Parts: sequence; C-alpha cells; structure tokens
Amino acid sequence: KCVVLKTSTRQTIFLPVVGLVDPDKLKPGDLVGVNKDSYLILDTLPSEYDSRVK
Amino acid sequence: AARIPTVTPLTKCKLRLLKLERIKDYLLMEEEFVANQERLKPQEEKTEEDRSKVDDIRGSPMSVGSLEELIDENHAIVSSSVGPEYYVSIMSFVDKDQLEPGCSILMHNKVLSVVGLLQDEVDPMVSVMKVEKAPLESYADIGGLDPQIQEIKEAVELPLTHPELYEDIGIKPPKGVILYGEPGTGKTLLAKAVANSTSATFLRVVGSELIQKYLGDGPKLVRELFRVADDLSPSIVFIDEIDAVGTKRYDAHSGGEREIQRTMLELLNQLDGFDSRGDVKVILATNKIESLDPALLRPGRIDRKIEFPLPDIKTRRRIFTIHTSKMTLSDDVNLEEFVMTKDEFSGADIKAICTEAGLLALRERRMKVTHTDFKKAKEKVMFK
Amino acid sequence: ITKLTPTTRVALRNDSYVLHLVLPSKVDPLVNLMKVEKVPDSTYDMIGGLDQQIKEIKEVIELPIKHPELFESLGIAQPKGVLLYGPPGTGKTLLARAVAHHTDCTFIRVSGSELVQKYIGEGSRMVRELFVMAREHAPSIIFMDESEVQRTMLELLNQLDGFEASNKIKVLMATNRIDILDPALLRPGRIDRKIEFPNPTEESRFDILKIHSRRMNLMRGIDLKKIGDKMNGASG
Amino acid sequence: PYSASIKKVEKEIKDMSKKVNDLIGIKESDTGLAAPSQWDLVSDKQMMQEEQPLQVARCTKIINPNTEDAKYVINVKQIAKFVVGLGDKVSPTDIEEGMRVGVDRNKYQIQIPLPPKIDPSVTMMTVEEKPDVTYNDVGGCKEQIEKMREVVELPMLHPEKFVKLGIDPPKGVLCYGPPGTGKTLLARAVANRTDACFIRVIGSELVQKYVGEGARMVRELFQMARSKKACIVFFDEVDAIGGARFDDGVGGDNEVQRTMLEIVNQLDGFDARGNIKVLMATNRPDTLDPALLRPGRLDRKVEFGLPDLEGRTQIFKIHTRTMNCERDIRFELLARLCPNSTGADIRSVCTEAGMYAIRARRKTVTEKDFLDAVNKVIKGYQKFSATPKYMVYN
Amino acid sequence: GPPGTGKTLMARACAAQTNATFLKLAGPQLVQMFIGDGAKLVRDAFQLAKEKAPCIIFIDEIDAIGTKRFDSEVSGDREVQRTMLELLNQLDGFSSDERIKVIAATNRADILDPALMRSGRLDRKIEFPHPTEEARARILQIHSRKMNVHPDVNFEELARSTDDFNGAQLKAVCVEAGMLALRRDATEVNHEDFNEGIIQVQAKKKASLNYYA
Ligand SMILES: Nc1ncnc2c1ncn2[C@@H]1O[C@H](COP(=O)(O)OP(=O)(O)OP(=O)(O)O)[C@@H](O)[C@H]1O
Ligand SMILES: Nc1ncnc2c1ncn2[C@@H]1O[C@H](COP(=O)(O)OP(=O)(O)O)[C@@H](O)[C@H]1O
Repeated sequence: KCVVLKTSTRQTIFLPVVGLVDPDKLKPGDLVGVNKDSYLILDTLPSEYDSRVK
Repeated sequence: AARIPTVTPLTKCKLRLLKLERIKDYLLMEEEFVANQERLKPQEEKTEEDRSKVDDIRGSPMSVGSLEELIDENHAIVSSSVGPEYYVSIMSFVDKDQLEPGCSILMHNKVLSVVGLLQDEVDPMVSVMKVEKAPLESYADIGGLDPQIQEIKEAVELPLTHPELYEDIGIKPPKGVILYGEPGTGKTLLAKAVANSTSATFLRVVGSELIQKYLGDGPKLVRELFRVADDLSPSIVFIDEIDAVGTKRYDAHSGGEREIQRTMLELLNQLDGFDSRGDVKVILATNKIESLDPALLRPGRIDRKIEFPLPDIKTRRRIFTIHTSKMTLSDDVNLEEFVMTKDEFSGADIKAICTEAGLLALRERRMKVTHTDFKKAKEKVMFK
Repeated sequence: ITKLTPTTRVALRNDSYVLHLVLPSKVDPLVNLMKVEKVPDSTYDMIGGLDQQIKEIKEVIELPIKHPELFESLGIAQPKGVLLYGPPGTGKTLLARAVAHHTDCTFIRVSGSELVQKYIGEGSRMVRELFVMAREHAPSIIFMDESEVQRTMLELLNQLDGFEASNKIKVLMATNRIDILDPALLRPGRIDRKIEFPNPTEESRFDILKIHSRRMNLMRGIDLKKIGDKMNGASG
Repeated sequence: PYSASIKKVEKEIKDMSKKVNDLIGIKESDTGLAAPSQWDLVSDKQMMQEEQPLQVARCTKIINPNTEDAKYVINVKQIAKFVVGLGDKVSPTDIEEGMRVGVDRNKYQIQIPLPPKIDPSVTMMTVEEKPDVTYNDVGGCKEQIEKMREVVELPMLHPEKFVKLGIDPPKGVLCYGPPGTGKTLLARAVANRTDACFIRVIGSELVQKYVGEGARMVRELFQMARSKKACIVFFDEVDAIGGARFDDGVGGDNEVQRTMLEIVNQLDGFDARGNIKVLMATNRPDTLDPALLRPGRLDRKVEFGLPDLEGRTQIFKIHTRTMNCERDIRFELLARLCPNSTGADIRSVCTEAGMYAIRARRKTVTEKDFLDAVNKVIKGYQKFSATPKYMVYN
Repeated sequence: GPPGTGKTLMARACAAQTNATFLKLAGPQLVQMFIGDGAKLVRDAFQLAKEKAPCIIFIDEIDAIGTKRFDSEVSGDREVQRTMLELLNQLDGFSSDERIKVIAATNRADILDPALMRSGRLDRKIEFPHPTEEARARILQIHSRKMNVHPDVNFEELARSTDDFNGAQLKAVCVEAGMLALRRDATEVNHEDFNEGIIQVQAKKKASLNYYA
C-alpha cells in the first residue's frame, strides 16, 4: 500500500499512492515512468538493456 | 599587414619609388571608397555601437567550455564543464580556425551560444622541458676536443647556419647525432654549447623521465614530447641518459621489462614514424651504449655517431687553462705538475680539482691558491 | 586589477558573478606541504657535538648568503652539493634543521610520497615540480632523506647543475651507506662537499645530555658524567 | 643622392598606412575574437537570428523506443534518464536505439539527430594527408611492390576481373624483415599511392592504462574504418600490440593478449571487416602470435630483406636522383662494396656522401667522396650496424 | 584446436542451421574500465539470451575470460577474473536455467581456467583437428566450389602435396591460385597453378639451393 522509487538523478522520493498501475501491476527492481513535473510515476517503461549487449 | 613583400630593389632606382607610389595611390583610393560609406549612410558609430551590441548579444557571462568536434553549419557539439554535452552553434565572430578538440569554447549566458574562444597559455609538457635562457657561454668554453664541435655544428647549426649549402648539394641535414662517451666525458658540456649557440627551440628530457609508474604512461610521455617539440617550432630536443631505457629497474612502474620495451618502441616510432615530423632535430647522449636497443640506432633514426674520449694530455692543458680562467692563483705551483697526476684524469676531474683547490683556499680565507691546496684537492678528488 | 593577485581569491556576486571584494589570505600550497611535512624546527645553539661540521655547513652554503662576494674575489664556482651521511638520525637530521634555523632558508624535505604530489602538479612527470615551488621562494634549501630515490636526486642534481639558471639554491641529501650510493651521483662535480655524522662519544655526549635533559625536571645534583660514561657511544 | 628623401617618404607612407587602418578597427588584440569585419552579419538581425532563433538542444544518448507508439526513451550519460519523444522535424524510421542526439532544451524532446561520437582518441589517428613517398622513390622491392599492389591497389583498381574470375581477393599482407629494410618507407608509399583511407595504428597507440581501456580503442578504430566505404589500416611495430599468450604463475603479459584478441576478432569472423585491407609491418616478427599470422586474416606474408646485388644499385639510383655528383662515378662498384646493408643505410650513405663532398671545398660529389663515405657509414659504423642482432628475426 | 582447425565455420553453420536466435559474443569484448562493468555486461547478456528461450549464445575466444587464476598481490586482472566468475555463475549452478545452449570456441584449452571446464558450465568438449588427407581434399572441393578450373587439377594430388596444412590455409591456397591465375590472364586454373599456390602459401623463399642440392 506504499510506493517507493528513486529518480535517475541520485534522488529518491516516494508517493503515498502508487499511481497509474496498482502495486499488483508492479514488482521490485522495475523501471517505470514518473512525472518530472509532479514527481508522479505515470507509466512503466517495458525494458531496455545496454546496447552493448543488445 | 603584409601589404607588399617586394624589397628586391634595395637601391634608389625608380622602380622602388614607382612601387611605393602605386601602393600609396591604392591605399588612398581604398580610404576614399571607405570614407563615403560613413559620409552617406553612417547609421551608427561603428566604433563602440558594434562592440556594445556584440557584448549585449553574446552572453555577458562567458563560461569555460571545451570543443570536442566540428560542425561547420551554425552548430557545434561540446560537453558542459559540469559534464552535460551541449549542441552550441557557431556565432558571428566565430573565426572558426581553432576548431580542435580541447580548446574551450565560450558560450552565451542567456542562450549559451558560442560566444568566445579560449586563449590557451599552458603547454604543460613543453613547459616542463623548455629552456628559457642560454645555459653557458659560446662553444669556446667547451675546450680541447672539437672533433665533434665541427661535426655537431654541421649536424645542427650548419643546417641553421645557412641551409642553402646543404641545399645546393642536394641533401638534407643528417638525421640525428648520438653522443656516447666515457662517464663524465662532458657530453652535457656539449649540449651546453649547443644551447648557448642554438637558434631554434630546444627541449631537455631527463633519461629516466620517459619511464613512468603507470602502465601505458611512458608511451604517452614520449608521444607528448614529440607533439610538444614538433608542434611548437623547429627544435633540438636532447633526451640525455638514454641508457635508462632498461638499465635501471624501479618498483614504481607497474609494468616490468615489457614497459621499458614499449616506451622504447614508442620512442622509435616517434623518431621515424609514419608521417612528416617536420623540421625537428634530435641529439641524444649516453654513457653505456652497449645495452641500448639496436633498432633505435639504425641509420634513419639516429644517423650521426659521435664518441667523446677523455681529455688528451695535450687537451688537458687547454681544459685546465679554461676551467681556471678567473682564479687568482699564486705562481708558487705549476699546473703541469698535477697535469700528469692522474693517469686517466677526465674532463670532470680538472673541474673537481679546481673547485677543491678553491674551497681549500677559502677555508683559510686566503686570497690566492697555493700548490699545497692543489695537492690536497687531487687526493680528495681521485682518492675516496 | 594589479592588486588582484593572479591565483588568488576575490569575491563574486551570485546573480551576476561580478566582482564584489578581494579575499585576503586563502592559501599557500608550499606552506601546506611544509605543514604536512611537520619539520622539527631547531636552533643552532642546540647542536650536539658537531661544531666543526657546523662551520663546514656554514662555510659550505651559508657563506654565499651573508657574503655573496666571498667567492667573487677568489673566482671560484658556487658550491652545489652537500650531503648528510653516517649513523642514521645521529643528529644529522637535527644539524640540517638547525642549519636552516640559523640560516633562515625555506626547508623542504621530501620522502617521495603521493599526497604532496597533489600540490606540485597533476601528474608530476618530471622532478621539476618542487623547483616551481622553490623557484619563487629563492631563500630556500632542499633536503632529501635516505633506487628511484637516486633517480629523483639524479634529476635534481642534473637540474641544479647549470641547467637551473637560478643562483643561491641549496639542496642537501642525507642518507647512510655512502659506499652504497649511486656511482652516477658520485661524480666529483655533483657532491660539492661531504659531511659525515660519526657516532658521538662521551666527549660528545656530555653536551648531548646537557641539551636533552635541559628541559626535564632533574633532582638536585645530577652527576650525568658517570651516566655518559655508562653510555658507550650508542648514537645521537 | 637623395638618400634621406626616399627613406623619409617611405617611412611616412608606412606610418600613414597604420594611421588609416586604425580608423576602421583591427586593433584591440582579443583572446579568440574574430575581425569586426568578420562578424558584421550578426549585429541586429543575424545575431537575433543566430541566437534568438536556435536553442542549445543539448546532446545525449538514446536507449531504445517502445512499440505500440513512438514511445522513445531519453537517457543522459551525466544528467538523467527519462521518457521523452522526438521532434516534429524527424522521421520515425530513424529512431535508432542507442543514438547520440539532442532534445529540446525545454520540451526535453529530441529535435535533431547526430552522428556517432568520434572518440577523439581514434579520430586523431587518420592520415588526411598522404606522405611524399611515391613508387619511383621506393625502388629495390619490385616483387614486394607488385605483391602489395595486388592486395591494396590491383583488387580495387579494376574490380571486374576478380568478379569474373570468381575468387575472393587476398585479404591482407604482413611485411616482416630486418630492421630498416624498408617497411615504413613502403607503407608511406602505399599511403601516397592509393586513394582509400589508410589508418596508422602505431603499435604503442593501443596499449591503454585501465584494464581493457586499450581493446576498446581497437573496436573504435575498426568502427571508424567500417564506417567508410573502403579502408586500408596499416599498423607498424605490430610487435608491441600482442606477441602471444604465455601466462604462468602470477598473471603477467596478459593484458596485451586481450588487445591482440580484440584486434583479431574485429579482423576475422562474425561479419568481418569486409572492405578493409590490413597492412601490418613487424620488425621482429618472431614473437607474432600463431592466431594473428594464421592465413585468412593476414594471408599474405611478404618479406622485405636486404637487396642482394641489383637492389643496392637501384637504391643508389633512386636515393641519389637529386645529388650533384661527378658523372664518372661507378655506383655499382659501391653496391658491391656493401655486402649486407639496409636500404635506409643506402639513403644514409647518399647523405653522408653529400655531407663529405660539401665538407671542405667541393661543389659536386666525387666518386672518392662516396667511397670514403662508405668506409665510415658501413665500414666504420659497422660496430652495431643493427643487422646482426635482427638478421635471424630474433 | 589449432588456430585455423575450424571453429568459425562450425559456428556459422550452427547459426544458419537452427530455427532460433544465436548470440554472438566476442571473448575480450566483454570487459570495461569500470569496476565490474564486465559483470553487468555478462548478466545483461544472459538476460537478453533468456529473452528468446530458443536461442544459442556463442562466447568465441573463451581464453580471454578463461585465463587461469594467479596468486599475486599487485595485479592479475582481478576484473577479468570477476567477469569469468560472473560467466560461470550465470552458466549453471545457483538459479541456472535449461532453455538454451551456448557454444564456446577456445584456441588454447590449456590457458582455460579449470572452472570453465567443470561439467555444469560446459558438458561436451569437442576438439577440432586439421584435415589429414581426405578432408584435405574436401576443403579444396568446398572452397573451390565456384572457382572455374579446367579438368586438369588432381584434387587428391594437391591434397597430398598440402601436408600438415590448416583448413583456412587450405582454402587460402585456392585464393592464391586464383590471384596467380589473374596474373596469367587465363580463363581456367592449371594444375601447375595450384601447385605454385601451395608453394606460395608455405612462404619459403628459395636462395641458391646448393647447400641441400
Ligand atoms: N627500397 C627503398 N627505397 C627507397 N628508400 C628506402 C628503401 N628502403 C629503405 N629506404 C629508406 O628507409 C627510410 C624509411 O624506411 P625505414 O627505415 O623506416 O624502414 P623500416 O623497416 O620500417 O624501419 P624500422 O622497422 O626500424 O622502423 C627512408 O630513409 C627511406 O628512403
Ligand atoms: N673541457 C671539458 N671537457 C670535458 N668535460 C668537462 C670539461 N670542462 C668541464 N667538464 C665537465 O663535464 C661535465 C659535463 O657533464 P657530463 O660529463 O656529460 O656528465 P655525464 O657524462 O655523467 O652525463 C661537468 O661535470 C663539467 O664540469
């Protein structure tokens, strides 16, 4: 019932409400999209590994 | 600025006067054409309105950036001093001639457009090896041998003396001259004369200085010395103590023998690589050439071979009469007595004996030097 | 602008980054290196049983300090090399310290560390880094404790041998096993003079005791002569 | 007669020239500023057009887009990653995943694509100017010249015979010989001869400091080559990049093995370089690794040795094409007076002959002068001679 | 096996053979100056391979990471050993997977670290030797599949003249003959042409053959 996430700029911030996808939709270690303006997680980036392996 | 380079007349002939009159007439016509622009449509001061508008257009606070690529058409890619790569374009006063990686490009403060270039006054490698003042007096202060003085002159100064004599013969100066001789033979004294007589840039390189502690560093130091000397100006760079390539082993460098070997290979490449080094001369000396890498000496990288022997019994006279020119020595002793004191008294031996005699005279604060002072200096010099 | 010393701090506005005021005394890198060194400042009157060596060091270097015209009348070259050798730390270190003390010279003794390298230069490719710090503090002396040590010393000696055009620069290297030094450094023109620190005897320890115990709380009556007799010339 | 009349008039004109040029403005020496008659365009409109119109649009790196929509991903090496999109002035076929491009400084949207970063470490290593070594100036190795041309020039000169013949042209060439035998003197020849780009990889130019920081340079060089149409990469002193693998006990001399392996991989197998011909030159090839010399990567193994009897004559004829010497000189007798000498030795002999002739009084070289020069260059400098220690190739 | 005994050919055949996605990884390719960056590059490799369950990953020149561990204070390629350990962990053991197969190619099995050959990490060890006499002629038939030569060349004869030659050099003899054929401007390749090409491949210059008749 809690939301915990860290920005890509060495900044960590949490939202009392998960967002667009409920915690059932998400799992630890995931990488999703959050609002740069509202600092609210909007969507979930599907996947992207380093192009070196790609 | 470079209006006319024709000075071939060098006399009072009418041709020189006619050329000067034509130049003056052209200058007057240009001035008259330019004056009417302000007389008819000045439209501004053109002296400070332009400068003020440029200052107010380009960002007033100009930062210290770094150019890393080249974009000719109103664009440029660099990295912010904080780190963020930028796509700053080119401004009107760009004068894009220093568009090379590393030169800081100053961008605007409002829009961060390229405002100014970064005048560079560092050259760390060159500075840590640039000779500011002449080391010693003229070649006459070397004394005695002059078997290489003519040879070294032809190798270095003769190309710079009047490089038409070697041009009229249809050849280029010798590649390089390596001065190898007995310990304390005066090789450094030869470089002293080379510098006191030299005309172009000269770089001094400590022999161990080519071997660094971090693996891969030594080749970088060699490449940087080559860039600095070559890219700076016509130079005569002497890497003294070349025997230190592999002779001495130090624990500071992570790499073992395959690091001195890599440094030597890099030096060889920098001497006779795959491009045109330009007008650069090299004069290196060593006291133990028996271990120097054979490839670094093949005719084509180090051409002239010079050997310096100990001062001759006839040359010892000139050496002594030189190193004691200004000494107020008493006539009690005769230098020839100590001239044969040492069976193998090298050039450094005479200077050491003179210095010891001076010191001994000093301990008693006497005005002149006596024979006993020289006798006591001779034992303290050779015998230890 | 001239008063604004280059490589010095001045105040800077925030919204404009315009000059606001000078900054008085920010820092001196050589002072920081010396403080890291923590040199044991001494006094010439506290020198233990090396009086003749004291005059030798004076006559070795200091003479062209209070009387630069001394060698001009005789036409001799300025002495270059002075070294401290003998039993380790036999007072030779203290003699070196007292030399600068009574001579007023910039003391810099290095052990080839890496933290001080952050003040000499970014990479310290050559040994000329220290000279830059000394080059502007002409009233300076160079001291080096006891194989790359010789290499740095070899470069220094070659540097201050005619290639270094600055006059009145003194460097002194101290170490033991003079017969184990570098033969290249053994050139007669490199070491201008040599001084050794022989193990003090009772005749020398008496003053050593008078200096060392001078700062202690003794008992009425000392009788240090017998104790020094019990001291069979150990070291300084 | 009027010595002061003309000098004063000339000085007056020279002073007035500056007195009038200072009235337009060239003075006030700046620190990287252009001529006021060089930035005139940007005064009110162009500056308001070169500045007001455009934006910085800082460049960054892309990761990959997401399907079902544009769904591009924005990533910054030093700033931050982010979900962004391209601009209205880009195509959706060119959405390269992992592409360097700039995004709208405000909209944080990629408005302009960019070519891949150059890594100036391997960008500075392009020739850009062929040497002054021509075919007529590298005489003495005619067979080697033909063999090298068949691999670098002939195959690209008329690429019609090889297609009709039905055989893949030979891949590369390795030139291993005694020191000074003419390796670089021909590599410069290859560079000044053809037109395809030639990359000079100095054998020391690949040993980097960090662990693996050197191999990456190999990949960078290989990419910068494959980027162009046809490339010929000439590496000298190939004895430094990697000799072989001999690890025993404590790991030593292994890092160079990784660099050599990376160089081999980009050179053979897995969609090999293709339109890139290798031209290496080792001076002590005895240590070359079996994998690098194995055919298919450096198939040709041409060797350049000492000219026997006519090579010396050709070297004398070529290297002495601009020397003022007596016409009655017998050069072949000189070529017979040098049992085993290197071509660089022949050029140095011609030089020393020039110097000796210029020494005392002469204006043209003399046969006796060349003879005396031989006695010192070969017969006098024979102490090392650089030949005996490398003749066995060890 | 030998330097050119043939491993790239087997890998390229396997790639076009199976109806899946093959993973191409270069031995030294998986490294970086960052501390452990190679570990991350190998973990991402294993994840991308798990992406398509039907797939094969080939780690060519496995000697780059398979270097035997050493005991020394100063150096020893601790990062390289870390990458090797990461590959070993990702291969089999704690939280391994049975969905794909990896084909590895190493040129000197001796330098290979002992762990790299530990059953779980690698099960089947296949060593490829050089063709002796019959595959020596098969190589010439294959590599000369498109080469046009008149029926005046004895493939077996050239195979017997090509003693102790590698498959790569065996096929390169065909290229050398084709280039010599272009030198001759003819249309077909003569037996003497292949004989001269075999000699040119050896790279043994004759110089006054009198000391040994
Ligand atoms: N066949 C030749 N024709 C003309 N000049 C030659 C020839 N062989 C050598 N030279 C001369 O050799 C010099 C350049 O060749 P260089 O000595 O660099 O060869 P190298 O084998 O690459 O040497 P190293 O391997 O020691 O670097 C020039 O002076 C060049 O004129
Ligand atoms: N006339 C002379 N001939 C030779 N050496 C001389 C002469 N006069 C002085 N010297 C001494 O030669 C030395 C020059 O350095 P050098 O002998 O080249 O040292 P090294 O051989 O150890 O590199 C100095 O010690 C200098 O005093």
